[PDB]
Amino acid sequence: LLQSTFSVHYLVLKDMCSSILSLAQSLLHSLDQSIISFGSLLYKYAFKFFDTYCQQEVVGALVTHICSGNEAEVDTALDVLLELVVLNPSAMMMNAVFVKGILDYLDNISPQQIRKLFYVLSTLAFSKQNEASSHIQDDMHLVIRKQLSSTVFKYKLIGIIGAVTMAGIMAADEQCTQVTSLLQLVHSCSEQSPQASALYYDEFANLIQHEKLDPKALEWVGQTICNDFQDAFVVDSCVVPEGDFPFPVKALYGLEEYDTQNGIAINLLPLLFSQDSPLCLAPYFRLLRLCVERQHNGNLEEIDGLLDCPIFLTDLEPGEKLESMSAKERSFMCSLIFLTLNWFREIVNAFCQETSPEMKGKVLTRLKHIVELQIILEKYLAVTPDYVPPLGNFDVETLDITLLLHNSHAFFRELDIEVFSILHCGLVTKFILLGPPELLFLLEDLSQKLESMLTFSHLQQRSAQEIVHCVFQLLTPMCNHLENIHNYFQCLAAENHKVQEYHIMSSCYQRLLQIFHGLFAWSGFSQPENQNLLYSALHVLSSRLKQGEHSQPLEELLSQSVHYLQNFHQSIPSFQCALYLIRLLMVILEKSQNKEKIASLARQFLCRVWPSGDKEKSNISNDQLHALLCIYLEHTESILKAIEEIAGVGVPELINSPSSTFPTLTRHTFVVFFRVMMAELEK
Amino acid sequence: MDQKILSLAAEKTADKLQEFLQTLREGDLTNLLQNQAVKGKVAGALLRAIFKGSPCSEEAGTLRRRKIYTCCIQLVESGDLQKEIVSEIIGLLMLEAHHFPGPLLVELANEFISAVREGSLVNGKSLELLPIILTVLATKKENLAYLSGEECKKQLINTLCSGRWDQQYVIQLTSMFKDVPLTAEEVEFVVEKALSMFSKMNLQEIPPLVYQLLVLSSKGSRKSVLEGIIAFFSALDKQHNEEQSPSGELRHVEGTIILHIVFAIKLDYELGRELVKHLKVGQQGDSNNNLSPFSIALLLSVTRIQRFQDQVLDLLKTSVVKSFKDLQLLQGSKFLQNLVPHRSYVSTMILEVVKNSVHSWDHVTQGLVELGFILMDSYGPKKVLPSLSRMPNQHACKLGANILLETFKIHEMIRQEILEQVLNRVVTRASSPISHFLDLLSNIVMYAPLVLQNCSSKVTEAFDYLSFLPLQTVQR
DNA sequence: AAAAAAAAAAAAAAA
DNA sequence: TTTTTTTTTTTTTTTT
Repeated sequence: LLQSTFSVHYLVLKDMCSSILSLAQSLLHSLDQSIISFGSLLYKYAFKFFDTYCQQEVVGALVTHICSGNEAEVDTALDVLLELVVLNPSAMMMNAVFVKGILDYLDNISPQQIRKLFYVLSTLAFSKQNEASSHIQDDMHLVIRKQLSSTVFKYKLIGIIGAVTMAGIMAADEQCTQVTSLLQLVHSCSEQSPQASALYYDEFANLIQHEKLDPKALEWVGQTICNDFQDAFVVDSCVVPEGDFPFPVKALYGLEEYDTQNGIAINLLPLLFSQDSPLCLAPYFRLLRLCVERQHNGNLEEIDGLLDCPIFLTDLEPGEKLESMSAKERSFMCSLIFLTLNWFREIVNAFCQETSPEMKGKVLTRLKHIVELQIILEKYLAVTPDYVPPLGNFDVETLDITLLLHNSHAFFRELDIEVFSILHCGLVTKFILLGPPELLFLLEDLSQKLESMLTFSHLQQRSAQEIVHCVFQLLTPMCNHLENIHNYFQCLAAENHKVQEYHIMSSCYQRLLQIFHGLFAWSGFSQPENQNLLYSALHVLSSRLKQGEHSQPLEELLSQSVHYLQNFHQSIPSFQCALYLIRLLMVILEKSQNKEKIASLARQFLCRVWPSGDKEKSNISNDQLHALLCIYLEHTESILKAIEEIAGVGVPELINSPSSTFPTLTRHTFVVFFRVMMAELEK
Repeated sequence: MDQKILSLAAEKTADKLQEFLQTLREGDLTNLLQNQAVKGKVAGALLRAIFKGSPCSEEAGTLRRRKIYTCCIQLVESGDLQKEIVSEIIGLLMLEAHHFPGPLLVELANEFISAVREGSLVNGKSLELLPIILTVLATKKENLAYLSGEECKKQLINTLCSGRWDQQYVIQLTSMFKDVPLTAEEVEFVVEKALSMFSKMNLQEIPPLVYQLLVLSSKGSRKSVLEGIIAFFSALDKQHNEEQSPSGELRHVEGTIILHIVFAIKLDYELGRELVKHLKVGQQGDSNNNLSPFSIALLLSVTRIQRFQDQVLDLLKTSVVKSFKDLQLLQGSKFLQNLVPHRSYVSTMILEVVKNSVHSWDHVTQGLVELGFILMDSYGPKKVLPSLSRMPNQHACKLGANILLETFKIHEMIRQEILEQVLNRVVTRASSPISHFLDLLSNIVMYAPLVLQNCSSKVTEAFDYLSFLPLQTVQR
């Protein structure tokens, strides 16, 4: 409406510019982001349609928003400024002095906005049609140079981010001398804090992976990066190095198809003992990975030795005999296992996209190494809970700074999306005859990624649309096989009636259904562009029974898909996974008489046994039962008659067992059953 | 000669570079001179090599560091280099200047002060090193004696601000002080020396100095900067009035100091409260000499900041009625005429603002129009449908019409904003007395119907409302 | 004996 | 300037 309003009637509106800008400013001070979006559009169109005085008033208004500001208003103003430098940089150049003046007021601004701010300022700066007013280059260089040259890490991060952002925008031979001199300055100021050099490596890596830019500085730097890495950590494979260590130092976790009496091995324990440079291992490998992917176009022919090289570590046997010692050596072990896990995660991030099958076997051995180190590290955290090895992700967690659930997503290096190319492979079973925890790990990651995105540094620079677009390939026709193999496992597990296998596979099932629920509850399907993707997606869910019925109507595909999906309700081991199945069926059946299937399936889950393990009945906790009975009582056609069914079976609890002819009915469950009963009676 | 320094710097530190440093003892000046003659990247390479070859735990290398500091500090100004080597030198010195004791940084800062007193800083790009050094004195917790290093920072700042500054390095000396963590007293010293330096400069190098003062104000001292710029430009306005007994220089300078104070009030809503508190007339009754044609143009421009609009217009309204009360009191009595020497009144100052605004001050004139109609709307008759309710209200309401009639004549764009608002008060009110608006509309028309045939349709749209008016309003 | 769930009271924000 | 409603926190009671 606002687009049509301005684009048609911008001669009626012209003479009343200032009142519009007095309006727009009030619709940026509010909460309720649809209002803020409206205000943003008013500033965009006031800039776009009006004459050269009102453009200047618009830019002045946005600069006042940024500088004076509070968080969301600052973000919105920086978003509008990015649109205004993209749209018409000629009329934005005449208002360069306002935007240059933002640099005197950078204490209010937080570093997620500082990346955007230097993006705006550099995008204004590096147009060759206004080299004569290069004053903003000088002022940007000054504020970079004053930040970079400071002991305080809170300023040094500003300097690093602004510096590499200037560098990245000025990379589309004198210009290359400028970029290399700037980057050498950043390197020199970073070298002497470790986490500062880490943030340099991290942010430079993000700059590579997001913007590919003219690869002249990249091939310039990468010939130094490979050499610096191969003398910084790469040692000849000698078993025991120098130094006095109260720990047997070996070359552990080598893949052993590699010859042992060879070259490349990676030094960890003499590095971290010398600290008390090893903390930058993973981001520096990420940078190396990205520059060689830019050079050899995905080929890592000189870095395949990094995949299988042993690691110079102590004996990482579970030290239960090494108790009564929680001294600094305990933190040494915990930090060591943490650093090698981050290293390993960077390896599996590195070699996941490669298609060579023996290399895929190497990657899978790396994944099983990861899960063994994770269970060892959680054992070491069960030794001492207080000894945090604090190494957050550098974008957001470090400025917050400057048990297993927090460090699972905040501390470790973040897996990439292409790491889920691994689960093309099919499971193998150790008990019945890619292991079950090696699938649990990937699915436990993917569920967290989907809930974070649809309801996390490298992820969120991808749009939600491309995320669900790549999920459509990299989940559904790949995870359907894992679902069917899981169904086949649980059929044999039902026929037979060790425990850790089934216990892991239950959580694997739960995560598969949770991913399915998070996928099919995507609100972007409500918008009229994405239903063709549904005409893909449930079509594949339709294709698991029979093919040949191509170009079908929508509700036919829905009926075929739910008819495929229903049958899993016999193989469901637990309660929460059942809840996820029925909620998935709910949210896919809302696209279309339907209530009969949901009511029957809820009744099937209510009359199912759900056996009497103590933690198993603990997974039939109150809120999950509450949600399930809300679904059942709402989705029955005869609500009061269903209440007579439940109260008719609500009386024989006391007469049989002090446990009913209708299970999930104890004395304890009747609080939940009663509350949902009279609650739905009220509704 | 440099290649052996690079080859010793390649593998390890402080084991061969120090030993080569005790071979060649002198002649690093001409080395770096021929180095900038050939290539500046090689000079940065040698600077990194020397700085890693000369640690600050040992005391032999610190003297080489000091000598190369003085060498680069002199060559960054005196030596006409290319810009990139200048940036690399200043970046390298600013980076490596952390690792020191107290007195070496203290004598570096003393060299800076002694240079900026007398020594011809050929450009003055070395000054960027100066705040970094003082910042390290903020964090140097190694004890000195003469004191704490922060007290040495206080004394060096006091020695810098108390001593003479050169005319060409007052913008750069203020821009430097933006990055030193200062307390209230240091920033008051800096603004006091800088405000002292206004009379000895080009007028066109006063707006950017005001800009650096306004961004540097935000730390402690807002009242001092506002009082200083209002006082200095009020004095200049008065001297220009006596010389009439530069103007496109003085008006285009005040027409850019005024925007700086307005923008700094937008980004900072306490600079505006300091301006309103510092200029308010109604302290108890007495009219202050802080109001002038400059300081009133600044109030009228701050009325387009929407938070200050009612507050500043009400301030100028009470500041006009007080002036007329004072003038009536003096004119009625000779005893007061003997004592009090003849003061300019707010009426004459406002009518000077309207004359001044002709050039480029369009920012002012939309606030002149609002003051005009606030004076007329608030002080027009009602008692016919006495001296105190009548004569300082008759005189304000006729100041209003004078503001709007003189503003109408010269500002060719707020015709149809006066003329459709005069008419809109004549037509629609018609119950309350509106003789003053018919007087003003008669003046506006009679003055130039030649300038009203370019804004005429605002008249012929009030012809359609002529039926519903009372008869005397139609005749009038 | 400890942990989890649910309710009630207090604070804060919007009309 | 005043009142209501929602959200968060804390306590108490029940269960494992």
